[PDB]
Amino acid sequence: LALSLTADQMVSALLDAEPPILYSEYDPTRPFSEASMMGLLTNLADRELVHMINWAKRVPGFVDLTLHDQVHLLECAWLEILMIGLVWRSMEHPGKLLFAPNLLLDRNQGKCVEGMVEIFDMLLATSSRFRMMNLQGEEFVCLKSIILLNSGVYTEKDHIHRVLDKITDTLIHLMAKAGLTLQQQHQRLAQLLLILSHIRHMSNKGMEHLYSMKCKNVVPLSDLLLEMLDAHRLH
Amino acid sequence: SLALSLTADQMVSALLDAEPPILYSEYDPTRPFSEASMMGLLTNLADRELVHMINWAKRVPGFVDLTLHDQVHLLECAWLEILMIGLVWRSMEHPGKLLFAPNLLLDRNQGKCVEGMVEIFDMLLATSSRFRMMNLQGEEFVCLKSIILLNSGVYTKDHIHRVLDKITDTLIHLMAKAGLTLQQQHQRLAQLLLILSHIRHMSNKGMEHLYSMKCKNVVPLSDLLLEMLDAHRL
Amino acid sequence: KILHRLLQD
Amino acid sequence: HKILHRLLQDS
Ligand SMILES: Oc1ccc(-c2nc3ccc(O)cn3c2C(F)(F)F)cc1
Ligand SMILES: Oc1ccc(-c2nc3ccc(O)cn3c2C(F)(F)F)cc1
Repeated sequence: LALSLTADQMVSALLDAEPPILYSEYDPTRPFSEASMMGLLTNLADRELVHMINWAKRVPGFVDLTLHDQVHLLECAWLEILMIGLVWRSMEHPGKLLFAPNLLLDRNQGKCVEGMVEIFDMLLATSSRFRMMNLQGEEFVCLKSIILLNSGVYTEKDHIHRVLDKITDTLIHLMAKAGLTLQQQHQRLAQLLLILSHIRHMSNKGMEHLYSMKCKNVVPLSDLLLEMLDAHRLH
Repeated sequence: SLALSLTADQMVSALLDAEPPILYSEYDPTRPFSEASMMGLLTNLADRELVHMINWAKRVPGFVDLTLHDQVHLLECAWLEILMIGLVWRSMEHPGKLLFAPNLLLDRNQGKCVEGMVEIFDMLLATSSRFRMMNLQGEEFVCLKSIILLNSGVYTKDHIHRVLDKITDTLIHLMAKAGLTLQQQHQRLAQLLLILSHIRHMSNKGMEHLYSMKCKNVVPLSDLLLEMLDAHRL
Repeated sequence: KILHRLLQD
Repeated sequence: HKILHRLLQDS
């Protein structure tokens, strides 16, 4: 299946498999706290995780994987995917992070939670980068799919890399239609995949922060989100 | 910037000549490792490797054109990534073993001498196996290591991206030389650059571990290594 | 695991 | 006062 899709069929499948944009609880009457803001982020994440599971299975090649392999890839990349989505939604809102259509936070609001500003600035910086590169939607769904398959591939695998190569062919196909030269095609491809390194960095930082908020007992985490957090085992 | 007018071969030639030496461990007594013993060797080696890294960075095309502050920032961000990709590269022809130094060849079980080290050892061995199965060329390695240096801290700038694009062209030029098709060229390019995500991940895990040995005061760290560690704030 | 069940459904 | 400062500009 996955190995037989054209570049256009690959794009169509990924675009169709896109998860919806959920809303935050967030009563604007309620003043912000460290527990309140962390509560909004974890409540949103827990509801987003469910859709991420159904998104992943509709990503070409992912259904062909072992159930244990599926669990592994999602456990290591769930925050990466959550963050690259956050960065993508916030792309047209400079200086602001669109966690939800009704939850729009800037740098200063991130200071309500300790150690959050550093993560906010990184997320904002990545969003500016996407804006500077004029990241297309077709490219976003590819990068997000790449993260899902690549983040835990080293921690069967022949098939995974075969799909990863397929998505690469897709990204190249997209850029060629955009009118880019062979040099411009490889260049942009490199620029996009190097962003995933930063996304990885923000994830590992976000993990330690989330684990920090867990031990500080400022916010009750859902049992699913708790399992996602224990999958990394930090401190 | 003289880095932009450099040909692909002139870029490869510059990076190869810029290569830092392979240092030896402060250990030539053979004496079965304790936790403080192994951590001592790694940090001592890293403290000496860091010095040659600065020399190497200055010989990376485009890095001399950067502000001193910008140079410090890029190094403070990626020094452990640069050390690890060097470690991974040296361990390439040594399956199941990590070549920290020619006289320091460690396996997985010796990773159990230090707590939390085993998980880092397996990741490093996994990257080394990946490089070996991909048959990584030295010309490609010095490109990726240079890419890490300029990229890891760039979102924390237009000139740097111009050099990064220049190194990308160099990687493609190398693959085209090897006889790869256009499809194989951008595929392999993608394969190599996605490994940098895990190199980043291994560094982050290594930072917390090195910090953990700092707070536990297992091994005394040099002020330089202590400064590079403080640049991440854990 | 919770992730296990949801992947099964 | 940075050790990295000295190393970079001394070589
Ligand atoms: O769509 C998203 C929902 C949540 C998050 C997110 N951001 C943070 C930041 C810090 C932290 O400790 C946790 N964060 C999370 C969460 F909860 F999902 F993990 C990002 C995108
Ligand atoms: O060339 C290299 C020398 C040392 C290292 C290295 N590996 C570790 C693993 C854990 C840890 O806490 C620190 N580590 C280091 C050091 F010393 F550089 F920090 C990697 C490559």
